[PDB]
Amino acid sequence: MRECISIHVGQAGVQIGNACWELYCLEHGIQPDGQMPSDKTIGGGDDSFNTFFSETGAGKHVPRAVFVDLEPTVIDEVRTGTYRQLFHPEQLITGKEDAANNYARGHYTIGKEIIDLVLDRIRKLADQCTGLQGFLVFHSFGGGTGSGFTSLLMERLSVDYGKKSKLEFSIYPAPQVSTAVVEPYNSILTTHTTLEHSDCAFMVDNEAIYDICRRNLDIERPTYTNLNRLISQIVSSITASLRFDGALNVDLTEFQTNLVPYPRIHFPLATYAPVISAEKAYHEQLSVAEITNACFEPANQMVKCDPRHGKYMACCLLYRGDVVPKDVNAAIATIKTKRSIQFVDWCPTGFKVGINYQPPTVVPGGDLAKVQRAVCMLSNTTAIAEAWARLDHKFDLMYAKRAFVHWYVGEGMEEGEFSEAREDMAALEKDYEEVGVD
Amino acid sequence: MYTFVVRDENSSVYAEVSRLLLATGQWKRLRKDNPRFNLMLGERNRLPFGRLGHEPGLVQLVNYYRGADKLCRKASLVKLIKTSPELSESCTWFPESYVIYPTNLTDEREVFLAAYNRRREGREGNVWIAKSSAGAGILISSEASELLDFIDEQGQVHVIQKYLEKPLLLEPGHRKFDIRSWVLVDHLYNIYLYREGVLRTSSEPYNSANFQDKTCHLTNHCIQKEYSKNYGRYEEGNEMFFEEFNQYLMDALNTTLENSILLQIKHIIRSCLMCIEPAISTKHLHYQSFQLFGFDFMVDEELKVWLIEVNGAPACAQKLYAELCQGIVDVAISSVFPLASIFIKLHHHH
Amino acid sequence: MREIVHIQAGQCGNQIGAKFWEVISDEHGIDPTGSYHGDSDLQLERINVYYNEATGNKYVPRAILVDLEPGTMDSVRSGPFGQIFRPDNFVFGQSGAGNNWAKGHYTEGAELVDSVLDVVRKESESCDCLQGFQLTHSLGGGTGSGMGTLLISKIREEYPDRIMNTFSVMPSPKVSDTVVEPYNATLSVHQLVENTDETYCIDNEALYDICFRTLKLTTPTYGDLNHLVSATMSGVTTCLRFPGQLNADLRKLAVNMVPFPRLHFFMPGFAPLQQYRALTVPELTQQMFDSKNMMAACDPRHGRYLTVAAIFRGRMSMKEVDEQMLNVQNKNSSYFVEWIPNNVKTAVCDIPPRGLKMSATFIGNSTAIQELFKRISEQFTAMFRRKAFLHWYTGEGMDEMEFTEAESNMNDLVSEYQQYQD
Amino acid sequence: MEVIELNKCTSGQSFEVILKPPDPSLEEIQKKLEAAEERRKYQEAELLKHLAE
Ligand SMILES: Nc1nc2c(ncn2[C@@H]2O[C@H](COP(=O)(O)OP(=O)(O)OP(=O)(O)O)[C@@H](O)[C@H]2O)c(=O)[nH]1
Ligand SMILES: Nc1ncnc2c1ncn2[C@@H]1O[C@H](COP(=O)(O)OP(=O)(O)CP(=O)(O)O)[C@@H](O)[C@H]1O
Ligand SMILES: Nc1nc2c(ncn2[C@@H]2O[C@H](COP(=O)(O)OP(=O)(O)O)[C@@H](O)[C@H]2O)c(=O)[nH]1
Ligand SMILES: CNC(=O)c1ccc(S(N)(=O)=O)cc1
Ligand SMILES: [Ca+2]
Ligand SMILES: [Ca+2]
Ligand SMILES: [Ca+2]
Ligand SMILES: [Mg+2]
Ligand SMILES: [Mg+2]
Ligand SMILES: [Mg+2]
Repeated sequence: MRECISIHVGQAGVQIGNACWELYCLEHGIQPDGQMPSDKTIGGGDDSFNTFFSETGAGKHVPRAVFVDLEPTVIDEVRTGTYRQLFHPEQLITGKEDAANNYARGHYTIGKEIIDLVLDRIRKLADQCTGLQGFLVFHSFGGGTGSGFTSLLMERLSVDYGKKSKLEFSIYPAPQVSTAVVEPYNSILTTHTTLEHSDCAFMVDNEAIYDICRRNLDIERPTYTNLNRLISQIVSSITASLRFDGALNVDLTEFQTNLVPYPRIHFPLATYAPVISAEKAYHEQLSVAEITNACFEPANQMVKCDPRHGKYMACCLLYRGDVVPKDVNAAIATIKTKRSIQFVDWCPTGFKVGINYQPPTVVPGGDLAKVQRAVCMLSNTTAIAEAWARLDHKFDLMYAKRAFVHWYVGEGMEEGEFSEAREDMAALEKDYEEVGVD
Repeated sequence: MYTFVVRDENSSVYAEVSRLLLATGQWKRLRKDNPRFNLMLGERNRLPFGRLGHEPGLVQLVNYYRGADKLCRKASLVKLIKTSPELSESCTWFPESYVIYPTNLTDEREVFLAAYNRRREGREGNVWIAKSSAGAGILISSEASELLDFIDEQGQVHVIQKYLEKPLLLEPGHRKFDIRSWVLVDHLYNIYLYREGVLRTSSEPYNSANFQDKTCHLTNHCIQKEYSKNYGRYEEGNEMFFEEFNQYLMDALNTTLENSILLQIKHIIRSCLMCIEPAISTKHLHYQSFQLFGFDFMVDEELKVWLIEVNGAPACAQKLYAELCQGIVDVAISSVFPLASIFIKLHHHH
Repeated sequence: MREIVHIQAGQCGNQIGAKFWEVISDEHGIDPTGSYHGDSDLQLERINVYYNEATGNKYVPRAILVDLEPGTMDSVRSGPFGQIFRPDNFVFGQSGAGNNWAKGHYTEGAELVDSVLDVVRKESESCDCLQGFQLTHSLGGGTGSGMGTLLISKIREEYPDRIMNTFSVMPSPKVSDTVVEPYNATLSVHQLVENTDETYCIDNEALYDICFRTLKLTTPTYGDLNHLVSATMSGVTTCLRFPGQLNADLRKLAVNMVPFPRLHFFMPGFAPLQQYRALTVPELTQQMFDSKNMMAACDPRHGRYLTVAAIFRGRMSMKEVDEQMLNVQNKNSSYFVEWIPNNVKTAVCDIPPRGLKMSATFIGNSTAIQELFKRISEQFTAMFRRKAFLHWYTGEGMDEMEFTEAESNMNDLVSEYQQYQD
Repeated sequence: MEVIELNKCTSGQSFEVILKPPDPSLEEIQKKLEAAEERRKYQEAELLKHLAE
């Protein structure tokens, strides 16, 4: 058994982190007070759920998590929330004033005087790990804390944990739920300083989650709660292999081996289904060929793009529910005959399939309806570069006039770090095109 | 009040749609970099599709199907036909063709010589033609050594196909010609054929014993008006339309344009588009696409139709700009942004 | 707990700032004595931003009243909510400023600025975390203009990394106490350009034309004009006073509204202004953007919007709010600069103002504001070319050199707004 | 269409299906930070000096 530490940075990372761990407890049968009746080993044991949970003599199962926000309002919700009993105060760190949506303010100004504290709190969890695997870092691109402080935290973790893996769950900026004009600046600034330090990044575009909530769940104006309840469902499927018995993606090292042949292109596209509104009296339960078929519609991609006009470098299928390998292959065959799945000539054309029998657990009272089978596909498509081209484009529009640059220069950052970051994205778009286009 | 942008200043077809859009008083034109638009008349090469369909509360429409280059590029169309089972290497309406990379750069050199050596041995007509997309650069010849020696002198991808030695000649004159059909595809993937075609005819008597003089062999509107000495003699602008051409077919061959030719054209367009539909369809996409295509056909003395090439950014005949453009606005643009048929629907299975 | 320190200086400043505290104190359930009698917990959620909590559950505003003559402030202490302010926070002299910037900035004001700051330090030293300061004042007078800017220049010296937000009232010859108001305004403008982060431009001429035409009021008064300022000030602070995620504090607001340091002068506006009719969300927007609901007396169609911050208040379809906002941008995008994506943000507030089903407030960083500094600079030069009325100032220690400099510091401010409108 | 690496347990099973064969040290980070801190101090000084004038 090997442990995994989850780190949540900024508002988005903390609230989303609050939604995942809520889901994790409903899946593993862990109550809000941290008690797990099904766990017969009291105060210890190297079971699969022990990768995300440590055990105390009193029988409490404690998440291996660390929340970090530069302002206490968002984290205080967790200290007095429903799952307040799971964590202890050490795991929750809060400053007194935030970064004001300013990467420079989250990385340099406020970051310098709290980094040694976050690391010290993380060092405390690593000590409880007999064989620590790596880190899962949740955060946002547009937030000043989720972007400025995270890129700094990553730089240090690579120093204090050189041999450990680091995976990202990033929130892509979407204007329909964003209140910040400079979020392009932050996204491009953080992706530049974090690239060499992240082994695998799952980008979730709020614009994508937003329309799935309005289209599949009939929410006319979704709230962050509606968005986080869904993002946790996806995250739950992507991390389930670490928390459950199995053989596919049993530790973080396999996420790179199974999804990142080229290091810089470490942004797998995600796809999940089915998403059914709980308000519907009853729905025709979809088969394996129907849920698998959905994984190639743009409507349930965590980022809106067109894989048909790209090339795949790897592909995983994570099933949960009443699924047998016989029906999985049957679906895949009929999908190849109808779909456009172009692989790079230097990578095999195949799919790694994993099946967990327990169906996806739904938050009682939430928006999602209980389904009998579901799948989450991870695809390293060059099509995801479209998201960069968009973001990089907006970056060009504002920086060409130097708008808002003074807020960053004022925090001590150098104006050259903008172009140095932009030139990096230009090279990232080039590598994406060298792999996918002819 | 709808809004649209323009990014292809050289586009003559859509320069009229924009003029008509403004004539309705319900369409506002924006600068070519204002992302808040309803309709984009985008640029030919390197149109940024990835940036379309991300403006909250705005339905966006673009006039180019992402992936259509698979059908409108010379070398692309060939590989698409031989590889696509919907067409197969045994397709009967597409001339036998091969993809040949210049020897300074897969490639089908040897497979071309095999079919070539088989013809030269069988006494059959063995005259081929070479061409490329980087041309206005074409060479017709019956010697495989000349064709291969001409492609190597270039630096782009070329294609060699069987030159139709027995083309249908119009009288009087004894002259070659081709047919241009304009096909429009809307967002629902309905395939409308413009009832009005044009026959860009040659004003020179077809001469099969001298491929060196390419004035009686190539029927491009720019070649006949430059290197032809009988331009405009028989018909105006070397453009015969489906009315005059339909009468001649009845006076000479005792058959109609609909039966002899138009049926085959309506089948070639169906099979070409239905093939790539799964690859370019914008059914469940964040944006919507529609593109005007310009098909070029050849007719032999047996009244059999062959496919030459497809044009993803074609130009229309002078006498058919008003009628067609208005049709584009009715079924392709206004069909999505309604305001306050000159096409022939080709029903198919989606 | 992010606290804000309020300051109001001069006759216009204190009258305006007075009604402001009257307006919001009612929206937060605070009676004239400082006690709470509301019915919703949102009234206290962000209450400590503007109110200090004293003994017995009393809420004492974090305000400092400053003037050089007791005339106006005495009216405040005898006003409706006069008994609610901190008795010590009243700092005043007796000489008065005589509508003279020099007296407020160099002579009379200098003799009282050390004492005003000592109270600022007292309030800040109790703030768990201080965001910044907000000042109310006019620019055509002597105290609020001359001394007000003198305070900011010094407050920024002791708090260099705190947000300085102000509500400046621009003078208009249609509503002018004196002919020297152009002088006083031009002088303060250069100080606001330098040492402030956010300035809500409030032209009395606009307030006047609004009261005369849109409100059909025959003869307007300063009191009538102050209801507009009160209403305007109530909305622009809603982001800071109630639970919200957009523009929750001053620095975040500054970051999303000021792409360039010297262009931080906003054009505010709200709506609404046959009174018992329910106003639809479409109407709120149609008016909210119309120039007749803006207190800048500038035709935005003569300029371009750099950024916009709309705040909607009251139980309403937040889905219908998004749809309508996205309609104004898509039908008038020619007036928004295209090199700043999504430069329009929308926030919803559940607590409406008073007695209105729903309301909307406009915050615009528009280049058409240059039309405002054009009038001021025109009226300035009309007199400075003949040295008229300069003796009131040269007699206070100033030189024509300092005037020529301020005159040019603003002409440069106009050129700056002009190069971005193209 | 080949199925390889088949593993089965109580909680599920996984397999593979083939269709067709084929940093800055802790010192430099402190300097980057102290360098930006120095650029804030220098700017705050120029501001004050401007106010002292
Ligand atoms: N999906 C999702 N996105 C969120 C959530 N919270 C914030 N965001 C997104 O995060 C972006 C801004 O980042 P924040 O996390 O709010 O900012 P921050 O990390 O607290 O950093 P500061 O600037 O210091 O406040 C916005 O574009 C939001 O759309 C959330 O709970 N769920
Ligand atoms: N295999 C073949 N047999 C007979 N003629 C042929 C031929 N291939 C090409 N042609 C001639 O060449 C012309 C088409 O050339 P092609 O379409 O390759 O160049 P192009 O694309 O620049 C002209 P367009 O304006 O139609 O796009 C036709 O007029 C036809 O007569
Ligand atoms: N809107 C408004 N403007 C005012 C008010 N009082 C004064 N003014 C304007 O402010 C300018 C004079 O400033 P003044 O208040 O005398 O400054 P002071 O010397 O600091 O008190 C004139 O242009 C007036 O029009 C008021 O109550 N409301
Ligand atoms: C000259 N007699 C005054 O009492 C007087 C006249 C004018 C001023 S002013 N407006 O401040 O320049 C002050 C005082
Ligand atoms: Ca145990
Ligand atoms: Ca590393
Ligand atoms: Ca004195
Ligand atoms: Mg935040
Ligand atoms: Mg061509
Ligand atoms: Mg006065």
